[PDB]
Amino acid sequence: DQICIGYHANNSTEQVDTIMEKNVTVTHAQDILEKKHNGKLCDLDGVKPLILRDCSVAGWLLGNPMCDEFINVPEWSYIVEKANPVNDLCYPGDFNDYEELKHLLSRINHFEKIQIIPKSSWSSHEASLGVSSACPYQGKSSFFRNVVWLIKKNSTYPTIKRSYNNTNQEDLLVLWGIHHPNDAADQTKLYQNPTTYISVGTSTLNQRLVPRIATRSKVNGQSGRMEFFWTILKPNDAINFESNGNFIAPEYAYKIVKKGDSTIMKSELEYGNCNTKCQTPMGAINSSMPFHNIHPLTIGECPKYVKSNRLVLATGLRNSP
Amino acid sequence: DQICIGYHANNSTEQVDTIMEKNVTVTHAQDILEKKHNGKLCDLDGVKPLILRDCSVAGWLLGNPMCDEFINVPEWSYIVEKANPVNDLCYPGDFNDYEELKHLLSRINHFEKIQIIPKSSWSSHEASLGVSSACPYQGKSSFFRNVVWLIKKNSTYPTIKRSYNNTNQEDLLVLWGIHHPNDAADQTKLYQNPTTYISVGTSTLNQRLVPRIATRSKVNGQSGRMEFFWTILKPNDAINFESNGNFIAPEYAYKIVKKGDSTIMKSELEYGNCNTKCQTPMGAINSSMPFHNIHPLTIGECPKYVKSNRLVLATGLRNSP
Amino acid sequence: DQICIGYHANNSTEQVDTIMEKNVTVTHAQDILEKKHNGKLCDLDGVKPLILRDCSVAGWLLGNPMCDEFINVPEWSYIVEKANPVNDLCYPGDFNDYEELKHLLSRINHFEKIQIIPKSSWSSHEASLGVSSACPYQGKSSFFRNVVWLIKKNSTYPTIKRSYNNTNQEDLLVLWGIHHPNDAADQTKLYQNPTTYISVGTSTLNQRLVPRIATRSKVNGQSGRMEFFWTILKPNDAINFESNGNFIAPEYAYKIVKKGDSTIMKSELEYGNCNTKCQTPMGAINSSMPFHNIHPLTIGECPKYVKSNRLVLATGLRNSP
Amino acid sequence: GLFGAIAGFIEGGWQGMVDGWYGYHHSNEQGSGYAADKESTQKAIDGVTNKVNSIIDKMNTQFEAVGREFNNLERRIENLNKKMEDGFLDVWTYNAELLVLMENERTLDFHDSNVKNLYDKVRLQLRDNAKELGNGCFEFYHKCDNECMESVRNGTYD
Amino acid sequence: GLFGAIAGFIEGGWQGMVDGWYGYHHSNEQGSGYAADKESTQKAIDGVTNKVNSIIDKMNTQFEAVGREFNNLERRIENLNKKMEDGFLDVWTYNAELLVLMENERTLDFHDSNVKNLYDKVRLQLRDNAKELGNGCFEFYHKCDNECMESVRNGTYD
Amino acid sequence: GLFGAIAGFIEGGWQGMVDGWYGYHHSNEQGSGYAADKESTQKAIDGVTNKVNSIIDKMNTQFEAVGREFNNLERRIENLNKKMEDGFLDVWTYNAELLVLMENERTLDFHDSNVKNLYDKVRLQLRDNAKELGNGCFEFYHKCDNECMESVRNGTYD
Ligand SMILES: *[C@@H]1O[C@H](CO)[C@@H](O)[C@H](O)[C@H]1NC(C)=O
Ligand SMILES: *[C@@H]1O[C@H](CO)[C@@H](O)[C@H](O)[C@H]1NC(C)=O
Ligand SMILES: *[C@@H]1O[C@H](CO)[C@@H](O)[C@H](O)[C@H]1NC(C)=O
Ligand SMILES: *[C@@H]1O[C@H](CO)[C@@H](O)[C@H](O)[C@H]1NC(C)=O
Ligand SMILES: *[C@@H]1O[C@H](CO)[C@@H](O)[C@H](O)[C@H]1NC(C)=O
Ligand SMILES: *[C@@H]1O[C@H](CO)[C@@H](O)[C@H](O)[C@H]1NC(C)=O
Repeated sequence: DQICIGYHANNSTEQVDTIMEKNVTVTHAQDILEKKHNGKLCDLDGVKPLILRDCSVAGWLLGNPMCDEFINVPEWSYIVEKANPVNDLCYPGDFNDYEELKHLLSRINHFEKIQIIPKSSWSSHEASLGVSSACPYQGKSSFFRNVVWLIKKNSTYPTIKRSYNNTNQEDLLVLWGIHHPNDAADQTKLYQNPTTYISVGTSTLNQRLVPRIATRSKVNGQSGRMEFFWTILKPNDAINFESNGNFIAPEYAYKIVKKGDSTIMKSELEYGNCNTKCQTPMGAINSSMPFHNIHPLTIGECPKYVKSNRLVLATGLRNSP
Repeated sequence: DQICIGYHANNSTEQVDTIMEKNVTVTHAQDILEKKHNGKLCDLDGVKPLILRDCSVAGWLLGNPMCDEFINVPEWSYIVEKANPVNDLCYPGDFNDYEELKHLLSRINHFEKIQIIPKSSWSSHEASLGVSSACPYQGKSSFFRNVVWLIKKNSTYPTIKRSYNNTNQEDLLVLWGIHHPNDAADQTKLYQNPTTYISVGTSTLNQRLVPRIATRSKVNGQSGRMEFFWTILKPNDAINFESNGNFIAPEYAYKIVKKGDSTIMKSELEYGNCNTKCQTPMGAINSSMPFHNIHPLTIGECPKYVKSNRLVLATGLRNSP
Repeated sequence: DQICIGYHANNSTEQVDTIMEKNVTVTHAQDILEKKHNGKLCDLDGVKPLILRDCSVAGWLLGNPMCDEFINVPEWSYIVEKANPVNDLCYPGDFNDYEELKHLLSRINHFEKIQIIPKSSWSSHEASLGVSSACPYQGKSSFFRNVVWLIKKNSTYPTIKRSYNNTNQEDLLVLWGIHHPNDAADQTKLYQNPTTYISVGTSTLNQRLVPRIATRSKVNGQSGRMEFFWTILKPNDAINFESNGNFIAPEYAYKIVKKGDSTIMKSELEYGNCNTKCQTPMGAINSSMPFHNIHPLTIGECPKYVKSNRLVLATGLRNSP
Repeated sequence: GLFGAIAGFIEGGWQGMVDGWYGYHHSNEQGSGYAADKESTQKAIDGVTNKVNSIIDKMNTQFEAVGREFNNLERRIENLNKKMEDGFLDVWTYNAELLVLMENERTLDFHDSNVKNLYDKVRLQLRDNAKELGNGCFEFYHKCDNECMESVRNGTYD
Repeated sequence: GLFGAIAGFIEGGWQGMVDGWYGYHHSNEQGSGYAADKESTQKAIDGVTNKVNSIIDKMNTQFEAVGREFNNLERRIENLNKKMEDGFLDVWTYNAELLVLMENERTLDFHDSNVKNLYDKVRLQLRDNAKELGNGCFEFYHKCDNECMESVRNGTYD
Repeated sequence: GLFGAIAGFIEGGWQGMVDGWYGYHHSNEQGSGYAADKESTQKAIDGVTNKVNSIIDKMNTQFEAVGREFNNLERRIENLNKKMEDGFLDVWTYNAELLVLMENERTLDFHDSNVKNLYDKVRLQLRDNAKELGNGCFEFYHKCDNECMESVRNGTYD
């Protein structure tokens, strides 16, 4: 008669690693690393992303005519932009403090676009001839829909003195610009006056822009340049413009309705028609794992990201052959 | 007859945590986390902090008349400034490279203020009419005590050519400024001349400032703006000013006597009349613990900061009920 | 008759540390920290470093006449520059976006210098009188060999309109500059015209430089200043210059042949005539250790750097006296 | 393993014990079979479950990467930003792989320890009443029926 | 615990032994009482003291946060600065909480180990001279007076 | 040590055993000498070698410092850059010194464990055939020649 002490074996083929030994077969184990995604861009808690496609954040905000899809956009959860969007800045130039603006966007979920200076408002200047072949719409020479390229009226450019004060409760994103012509003659043809300025002022802003005239390489069949500036106009504050030429005037300005968690993510993927609680630039994650190895940049309720190929905890014991 | 092996129990109620088990009662333990502060701002090794109260680093250095308390300050251990000090920049404007200057201050314990260009020195210009209602002292319109608002003398502003060379052994903080008026008429009234400049030069500096004239929002009943610049004047080096209007001239400049560990900390607390060896923005620390969880930003001989609520090491053994 | 269980002792004097006990003598141990270097700067995989000695990255690229050793340099593995090189910027001034350029250099192993605008090309201007006593070569007043100090020809400075388009496949580093005189008279003497400009343009660049005239401290017997600018000219793109005085024109521009891992390291050491697979600013490393404590900044196949004085693993067991 | 029981003096596990992690095998005139030891199995389940929970929870405060953009003349800070984000992700990957490696080793040794403690408990009761065979088994001196057998498993033998 | 002594085969500690961490209880015709084992207690004190010192010292090279200010148009680097400082403080909070968790477990097991080693030392001396009771106690075959009792504690019995 | 063998009940190591890490000493009428136990020595060699390799490999993903330069008016970011690089080097110095400290302790305990397991294996075979002396040695009851001696080392005694 015999009694023995012993322990569980089973048919388990699961392996775990230890410092001393690798590939130890255990009766039971727990994988804690999520390795799968769906490969799609999805809604985040039901709320659709703003997917730009070919348009850039610049192309969208300024109102590139090819970015008509985004004239009026609903609340977004997060933004998606390609590595190199074709529809950016159709008339060549620069966007001043662009990265700081993209950064402001990561803390904004909803814009509401409102008219601040109507196109019909310009009396002493021509507002409808400020177009270019660099920004074409339906075959015809057009321009950034949210700013106005102002030109001389019957060979005269009177000094502009315009003021807007933001009644709105919200904060206001005001965009404007300046045209840099390539020679002294184009200056005359567009604006009449030879040495010009644009002065912008708020309670905090104290700006004076002066056009830089120089011949340069034809980017998109164009040697002229546009330089776009922006500000955040606080409530109960006024923005004061003053210019005698080269002024790209604000028509529309954005109200910032909502401040919420958001990011601009870089992806070549299109909309997937899915919903998720965790989104990466490569696809969505649906798991209860503590870890994932999909991509560093996520949004939502996500597992922690590690660079591992495998994280498996032993729970049971050394399995016998 | 019987002999037994056994171990210590006691009345200890101290608990420690392990990976496998939580709240294990042990006969002896060692708490290594300091959880208490006194809630006061105190001296650091006997040496009092520079506590600004309502004044800002800008308000202090430029000499806002409401910051008279800080005309002459002794050696400080560290500096204390509120989140939003009321007494900053009474005449509205900007302080150029302000953050880089605050950064320089964290490595400075003592300033000695010396006159570089006397108020009595100005011959061709008026030095006593450069005041404003935005900076009031004892009911009367005053101005930043360390710079001089220079005006035309009997309707004439002659070009200024001033030089200072620093004999002092020490390094010298030189402050100056430029006035930005809001219209062409105010330019004439203050300075006579219409298009002006301020050029500043040292061995390393090569500056030319030009006033930006524009109408803007009345900040503190004022539409004009002041823009303040600074430099560090090395020993045996000269600073050369040249201006024909809009010049806010240095009267006093700071000698940097001492370079030592310091910080500018953000606190709404006032002086506590205590001494300490470790100071946080929330209060002082007095312990021999290796760790504390009070606040990240300390000065002195401090325990390491962790985000823990509890760090307790077992020393004795599992206590029996 | 007796049988015993027992274990190895030996004459080993090697000690290891544990959490509980320090200086435990073990029969066998493995040191994993490399503590030695050779104290020399060496070649990296046969490939010699660019060792500047007294010259700076600025002095080298602009062509300081004392940096003739580096008129034509072969492919380098890494660059060596002293803390404070004497031969930098012989005519005093500034190098615009200098740190960003040094940063670009860490990803470049080979430059090939090519002429873009010949000295013989200047018709309406004097090209051979633009020298200074601040930059002496063989006793005579010389100048930065890669740029041209252009002066008026028989009391006339005609507007310059020059274009270069980069046929080359490679990317091109174009250097230029602007002279800042100290008075109105020197402006006339050098350039005739009183108010001047330099405008530079590429497909991305839109620059207009204006000379800042002010009297300042004589750095290297000189009150005038040079301010040097640079750009990276893409292939199939043209750079367009336009100036009527104060222009320091490109003669030579660098082709970037090779992009490879590199660094600029700070060292007071000279060439050592050795080869290595791992280089530090203090000397070369030759070991199979996983760790070293030599210096943080290495290049090549290097062990990981730690701040330790000692890393020794026990392999054998507790050695008995 | 450190405690010498699992794949040590007890050569292999038991396919026929599905009841728990550790237990007994008995063999006598009436028959043979397996009984899980419920106490030590349940202690083992709690221990391993608390560990896994502690591991997960201590790991929920990792670095979260944020998208940040820089223009063409901000290469230095774009690079600083990159080396910082990669720097933290390497630290946390290391922390996680090492914690798993170390705790796996402690989990296997915990099971070994449990088996050895159970074996020693039985050894202390049997005393001179049984031959310690050397392989996990004890051979009784007198006949030991099912309730004699139940007695050892219970902690009531003598 | 791993070594099976503390709250294992020795069910509970002794309120009546204030003398040290581990020791003996004896019971005979002359009386009964507790004697601390000085050697193993002192070894335990050194071990635990060195550990605590090693723990403190290895932790004295943590990240120190520095106040840094940025204007309204330096949001990206203010954020970089924030995520960096928070990043290091999370790493060090993790390092400290985990080191404490792991070493607490090793300290409790060290005491268990010490008790088991002391018990085994006594077991090896008593041999067949005493009945191993199963609960930490040994019952002598012949009468064992105080100096017989002192003999076991000394390491001189036979 | 935790397992009580090395510098515990076996007072010291053996200068005369150069053959392996653990083994036997025998003494009888024919003579005396040392024989390494090849199995447990080789297991120990594998274990310690894999550990050292795991340690090295887990450490090969450390932070690499990069040279970065800043002008006189970029003091804040030069300082950020400095505290970041120093920050990671402190984390990795800590990681490396602590990993070495902890694993050294586990290596010494592994050898202790191996010695104790080998001792217990021999104890289980000898049974009542030999007096357990208390010091690592067993004293036989009947005479035990070289092939009797070879038998214990082999695992074939009885
Ligand atoms: C362990 O197993 C994995 C996959 O089963 C295999 O790729 C790996 O090479 C093995 N490792 C070792 C050290 O044998
Ligand atoms: C630059 O030169 C190349 C070669 O002549 C030419 O093909 C290209 O169109 C030119 N581009 C510009 C902007 O001049
Ligand atoms: C342990 O005790 C603490 C305070 O005594 C209590 O808050 C906590 O809930 C307990 N934890 C567990 C897991 O029981
Ligand atoms: C801006 O407009 C609001 C509403 O008219 C007014 O109350 C406020 O005083 C104005 N402020 C300025 C600076 O014009
Ligand atoms: C251990 O030995 C080293 C060098 O042999 C010595 O410097 C150190 O003081 C010793 N440490 C202790 C704690 O005794
Ligand atoms: C500055 O003044 C000192 C003292 O007069 C003099 O020695 C030095 O040469 C001067 N340097 C300049 C640049 O004026």
